[PDB]
Amino acid sequence: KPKVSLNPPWNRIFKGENVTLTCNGNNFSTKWFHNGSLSEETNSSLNIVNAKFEDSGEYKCQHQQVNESEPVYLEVFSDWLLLQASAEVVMEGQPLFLRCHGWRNWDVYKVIYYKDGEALKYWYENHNISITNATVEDSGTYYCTGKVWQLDYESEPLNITVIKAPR
Ligand SMILES: *[C@@H]1O[C@H](CO)[C@@H](O[C@@H]2O[C@H](CO)[C@@H](O[C@@H]3O[C@H](CO)[C@@H](O)[C@H](O)[C@@H]3O)[C@H](O)[C@H]2NC(C)=O)[C@H](O)[C@H]1NC(C)=O
Ligand SMILES: *[C@@H]1O[C@H](CO)[C@@H](O[C@@H]2O[C@H](CO)[C@@H](O[C@@H]3O[C@H](CO)[C@@H](O)[C@H](O)[C@@H]3O)[C@H](O)[C@H]2NC(C)=O)[C@H](O)[C@H]1NC(C)=O
Ligand SMILES: *[C@@H]1O[C@H](CO)[C@@H](O)[C@H](O)[C@H]1NC(C)=O
Repeated sequence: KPKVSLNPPWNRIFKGENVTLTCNGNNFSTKWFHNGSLSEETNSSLNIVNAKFEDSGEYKCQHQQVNESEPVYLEVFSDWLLLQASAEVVMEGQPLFLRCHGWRNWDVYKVIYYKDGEALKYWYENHNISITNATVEDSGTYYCTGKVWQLDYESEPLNITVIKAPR
């Protein structure tokens, strides 16, 4: 029962960005499955360079633990704004991180986050928001808006569900 982790953390990235996938920490060869297809990659870390839409999908890893890991889903976008989340499924009590990310890392200003239409009441800083103690109420669909260069943009919406800690 290994686990795929990403670095950076975001599973929603921009076309052309990089993301590294690592199979669990007890592993000191690895088997990777992209959309259920055995990869040619055998190291404990899978590197996705200059992300393609094709790289989107389900990724599972396999170590000498005779049991594949839970899947992880990657999605590549091309837009001016992209709402990134630490997780699309957060356990109650854990933190939830959101980031209104701009294409090419352009600076984003006047960042506003929305949850089910309503603009977030929580207090937050520019383009990086931290929700420390996730609650069932933090479930909802989110998206953000911000000013890039001289115009105002809006990211695609994302759905975030908060489940209970137990099993
Ligand atoms: C793995 O499976 C996923 C299905 O969840 C595949 O993702 C889909 O891939 C396409 C690109 O092939 C994504 O982009 C679309 O492509 C067209 C043509 O290039 C583009 O013009 C559209 O604007 C659109 O972006 C599509 O969004 C994507 N779906 C998701 C949910 O990410 C993926 O390609 C599969 N990879 C392999 C190697 O099988
Ligand atoms: C992200 O979450 C939202 C809401 O949680 C999803 O949109 C909602 O989708 C449901 C169906 O899954 C819509 O309800 C349906 O309405 C039709 C017509 O009245 C009815 O016949 C069906 O029985 C069902 O009740 C609902 O209106 C819609 N809400 C909104 C605000 O659009 C959305 O699909 C999710 N996105 C993804 C990618 O999962
Ligand atoms: C991704 O990594 C490669 C080197 O492995 C680098 O040349 C490229 O600039 C990186 N892409 C981004 C968007 O940083």
